[PDB]
Amino acid sequence: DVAGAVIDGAGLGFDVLKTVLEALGNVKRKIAVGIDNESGKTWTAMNTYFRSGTSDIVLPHKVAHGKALLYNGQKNRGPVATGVVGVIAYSMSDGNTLAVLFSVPYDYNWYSNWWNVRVYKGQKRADQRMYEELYYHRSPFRGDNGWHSRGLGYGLKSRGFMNSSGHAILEIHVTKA
Ligand SMILES: CCCCCC(=O)OC[C@H](COP(=O)(O)OCC[N+](C)(C)C)OC(=O)CCCCC
Ligand SMILES: CCCCCC(=O)OC[C@H](COP(=O)(O)OCC[N+](C)(C)C)OC(=O)CCCCC
Ligand SMILES: CCCCCC(=O)OC[C@H](COP(=O)(O)OCC[N+](C)(C)C)OC(=O)CCCCC
Ligand SMILES: CCCCCC(=O)OC[C@H](COP(=O)(O)OCC[N+](C)(C)C)OC(=O)CCCCC
Ligand SMILES: CCCCCC(=O)OC[C@H](COP(=O)(O)OCC[N+](C)(C)C)OC(=O)CCCCC
Ligand SMILES: C[N+](C)(C)CCOP(=O)(O)O
Ligand SMILES: C[N+](C)(C)CCOP(=O)(O)O
Repeated sequence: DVAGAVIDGAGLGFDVLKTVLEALGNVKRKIAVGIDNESGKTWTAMNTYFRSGTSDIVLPHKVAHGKALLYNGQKNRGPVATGVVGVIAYSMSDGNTLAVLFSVPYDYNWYSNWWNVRVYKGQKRADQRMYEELYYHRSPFRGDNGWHSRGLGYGLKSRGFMNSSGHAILEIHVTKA
């Protein structure tokens, strides 16, 4: 149950993500991400685009149906007042891209936690424009300590949870609609 591994999908829960979050170190802003693939498709990691922050974890490369991936990120390790903000992109085996936004800001006087999950047509690496789409234009969810669900199209739906603090957990399930 470490960042960079896959686990059985039915084992994903808050306690796994707490474990990942604590293993990372006590840095001011950090995130543990788990995504359960119950999509019927095999996922292959492309990349993570960091608008803010970094990770030392390799995205789990192959995520079969029935598996969840574990991942983490953290703020820049230097003295800069920035958070951990980015997009994960996986290529799904029927030809499209699963994109996951996380935003864990440095300053909660001006910003809040957000996430999003969307399917893009074709095979699309995460980048600044994708980040701007998911953050500004494609109706992200609040990291509000509540669950949110939405249809993705493509025969898929998502349900996920993000907490509100700078030590963030993000749990997402992708299932067949
Ligand atoms: C584009 C490089 C120039 C520096 C701006 C930048 O990267 O954002 C830095 C900072 C860090 O943002 P961060 O906490 O990492 O992420 C939350 C903000 N978003 C999600 C928009 C990036 O956010 C700000 O713009 C500070 C200005 C405060 C105006 C109220
Ligand atoms: C385009 C930059 C200025 C307006 C952007 C914006 O939507 O501000 C978000 C602000 C709230 O930003 P938020 O992260 O909730 O709070 C900033 C933190 N405070 C409230 C302490 C300033 O408005 C709302 O209350 C509802 C918006 C939610 C969906 C668009
Ligand atoms: C009513 C369903 C919207 C989501 C499911 C879907 O059919 O997604 C297809 C596509 C997946 O996104 P993408 O691959 O980026 O294609 C839409 C953008 N264009 C038309 C430029 C290629 O999104 C759309 O065409 C409309 C939603 C995008 C507007 C926010
Ligand atoms: C008087 C300039 C105020 C700048 C607004 C700000 O605080 O940051 C918003 C933006 C948020 O970054 P991002 O979410 O990446 O969106 C960048 C591109 N836009 C704004 C078009 C979506 O960061 C910037 O690129 C402005 C940097 C000006 C620094 C002198
Ligand atoms: C006076 C109301 C507008 C400014 C305050 C606000 O709405 O919170 C906006 C924003 C929080 O914006 P953002 O994270 O872009 O919006 C959250 C909603 N989403 C995630 C959908 C974009 O923080 C800022 O950059 C303030 C800059 C002051 C210039 C007057
Ligand atoms: C951009 N960087 C990651 C190389 C340096 C720090 O940038 P930021 O964290 O101040 O945006
Ligand atoms: C508030 N904002 C200017 C940073 C977001 C709007 O930018 P844009 O994505 O419409 O170019």
